Amino acid sequence: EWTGDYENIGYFSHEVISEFHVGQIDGGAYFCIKAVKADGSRSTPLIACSVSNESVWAPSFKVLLEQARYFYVTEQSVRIYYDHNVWTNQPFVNTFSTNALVGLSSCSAATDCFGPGKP
Amino acid sequence: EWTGDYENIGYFSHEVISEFHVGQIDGGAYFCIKAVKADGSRSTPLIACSVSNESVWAPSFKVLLEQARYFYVTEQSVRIYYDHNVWTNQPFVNTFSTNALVGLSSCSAATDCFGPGKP
Amino acid sequence: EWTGDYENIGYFSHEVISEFHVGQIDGGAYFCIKAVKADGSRSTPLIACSVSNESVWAPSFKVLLEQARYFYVTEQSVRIYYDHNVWTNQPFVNTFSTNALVGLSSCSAATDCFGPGKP
Amino acid sequence: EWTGDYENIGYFSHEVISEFHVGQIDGGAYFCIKAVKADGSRSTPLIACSVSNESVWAPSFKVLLEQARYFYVTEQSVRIYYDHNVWTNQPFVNTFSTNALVGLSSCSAATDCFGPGKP
Amino acid sequence: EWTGDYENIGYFSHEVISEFHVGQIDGGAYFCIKAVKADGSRSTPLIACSVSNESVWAPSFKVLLEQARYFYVTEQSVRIYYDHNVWTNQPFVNTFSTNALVGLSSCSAATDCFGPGKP
Amino acid sequence: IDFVYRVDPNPPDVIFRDGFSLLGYNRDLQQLISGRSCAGGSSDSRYIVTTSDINKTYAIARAYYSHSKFKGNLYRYKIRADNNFYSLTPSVNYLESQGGHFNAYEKSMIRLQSEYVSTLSILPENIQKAVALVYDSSTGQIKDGTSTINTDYVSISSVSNPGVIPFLPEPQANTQQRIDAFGSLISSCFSIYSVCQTHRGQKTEVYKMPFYDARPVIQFIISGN
Repeated sequence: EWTGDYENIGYFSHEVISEFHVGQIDGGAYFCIKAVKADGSRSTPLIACSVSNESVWAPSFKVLLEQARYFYVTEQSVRIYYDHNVWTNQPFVNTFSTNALVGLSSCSAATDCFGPGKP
Repeated sequence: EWTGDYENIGYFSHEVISEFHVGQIDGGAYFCIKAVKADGSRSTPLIACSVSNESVWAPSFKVLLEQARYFYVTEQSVRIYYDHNVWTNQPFVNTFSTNALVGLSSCSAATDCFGPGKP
Repeated sequence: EWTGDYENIGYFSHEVISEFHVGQIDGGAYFCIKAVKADGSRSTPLIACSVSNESVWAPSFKVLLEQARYFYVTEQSVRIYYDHNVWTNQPFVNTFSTNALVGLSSCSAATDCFGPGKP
Repeated sequence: EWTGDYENIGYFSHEVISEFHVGQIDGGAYFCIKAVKADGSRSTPLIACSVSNESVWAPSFKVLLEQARYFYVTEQSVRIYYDHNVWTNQPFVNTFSTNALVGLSSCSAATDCFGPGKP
Repeated sequence: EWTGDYENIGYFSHEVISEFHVGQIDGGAYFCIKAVKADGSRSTPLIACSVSNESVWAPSFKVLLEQARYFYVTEQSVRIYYDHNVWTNQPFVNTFSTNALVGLSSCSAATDCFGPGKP
Repeated sequence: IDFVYRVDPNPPDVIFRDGFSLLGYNRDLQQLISGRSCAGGSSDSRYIVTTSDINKTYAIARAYYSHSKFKGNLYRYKIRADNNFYSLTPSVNYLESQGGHFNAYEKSMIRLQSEYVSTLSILPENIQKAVALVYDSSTGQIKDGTSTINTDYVSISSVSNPGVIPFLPEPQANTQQRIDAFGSLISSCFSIYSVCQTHRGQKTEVYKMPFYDARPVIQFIISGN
């Protein structure tokens, strides 16, 4: 399992991080993202959360937190990866999404982004 | 225990972090945020303090700390989640309210404040 | 060990961190601040050190270090809470006062300073 | 091991970090940077990665990550050191590189680069 | 052992950090800085390094980095402290100097530097 | 919100005769915080930027007096805010409403720099206080010297307009640029040479400033550093 697995780990191309949530879930801390389309197109917002003590995406929680804050202070176009069907806490899945934040790119063009993608 | 529990946790929306105290209590660092409504002013200022090594919300201390600083240096209308009636040290209470700090969700104007909410 | 013990520890309000020293004493990192009044009124400055392995204020070192930097980078009004007889190293007490940085509260305008205060 | 070992650790000078990426490969997290020469003469960009738990250069992960973030936000012309033939994960090498980020030395002029260099 | 034991640790006042450097030597992630006089009358620069895993000034690394980085992003006259003849690695002491960064004051030009000068 | 304070190294007999005026025609708002129209770039601002708090004036004085190359004096000038005095907050969100891109780096320096911008030459009729800022060799802290006071002030007691800046051009999308702050995170519109300082032929030849990039520093303070 890796951030670049195009079959399992999907991405959402050029997006900008609009909102940012931090909180405490059972056991530990967590944060959530509400990235929307950078160009302003109508798309379903990519709500992706990372929990400091849940799933296999816990060891990369601190790096992802700092880099999400960096790409939130700088409203860059970012290719946000996310593992789907990760969170099982039902109240967590009602207010947020099962998408688990696993990677956060730095799209600087309109045709390609840094990081792995589907061939 | 969860930030968006909406039963034990209350929240105040559209409240910019105005003042930021930092200190040490009983052997652990702590930080309190005083926030007032960003759009004009109403009600009473909300004082919410997070103490490390104390309360069940200790693990989310640092994650909130560097986030509150972010919401302090970058004045942002945020949605502050607090756990009322958690602090018992009366000298601590007569200065800062009983509220803790459990969530800090960025919000954009009066439209779609991020983070968990109530029906 | 609260930074609200007006009987044991004092505080200087509406100061600004003018000069910032960092270093290592006795095998542990430390930082000292030179806080002067945000005017020309005061004559002698306030020297408020903080060591990361000495005395009861060590746990709040890293938390204060980031806050003091914010008040050094942004030379803004701040309430500095200090003790009186913490440091015993003779060269250290010669260079820097026995004061220990125990708290740091942002002072908004000149009407009040957040945090504990003598009534 | 050292970034100044020019016999094995190569480098490219005057390359502004153009693209950033963060994720996790296997257990620990990783971050990759794409750098193009600020002069624009070079065509093939440099792609330097760093994994927090895989390479020999793991202990320098967080510090190099912070330095990369600062050189990325400021867009300084920075000399970049990299080790060759480090990654063995085929999905990883075919996506970014076989290069490990090992040193981020700043360059304050068009002909003044600090840090180790070939004699 | 203290930054200010002027019989052992030397210092240079009103020096601007010219160029930064980060890397990794042995198991620690050293960082080096090149400093020149703010006035511009100096002839040779001073190279100061703070290897993370070695020398008695190792615990100060994490506080001497973020401070120096600041004194790099804002070119500001500071008083840099250094312990001569600390490093042993010959390739390290040919490319860089043999003195270790131990402390970083903050000068207001003229002759006012906050630290243990004692000339 | 009123009586904004501006630092200029000129004796009162010059400023109270030939006051602050526009140094150019760039009326855009994004480049004002970025310091592109203020002594760091094109330097053609249509706005004169003044602080509403006394503390930032001492910050400016300490920043300028602590480089060993600022040969000269300094003076805090009190200006009565007129209708042509707009706070920087209720002119950014509006630009953000129509499609502006004011990121956290730009948004974090209006709170730091209590900026009030005048879209008109600051005539001498608005200046009231001229307090000399002396850098005494003892204790090295800025002290208020002689306070020049004259009857040029006109009692209107007007307040700074809290609306949007009229005729403000279309907001610039994206363009994550330099912010150019000097001293201790002071936006480089408060620098002397961000004003129209040409009264005589060789009037004021002081060293301009070294401007650094502020947004790495804002990243330094907001992050765990």
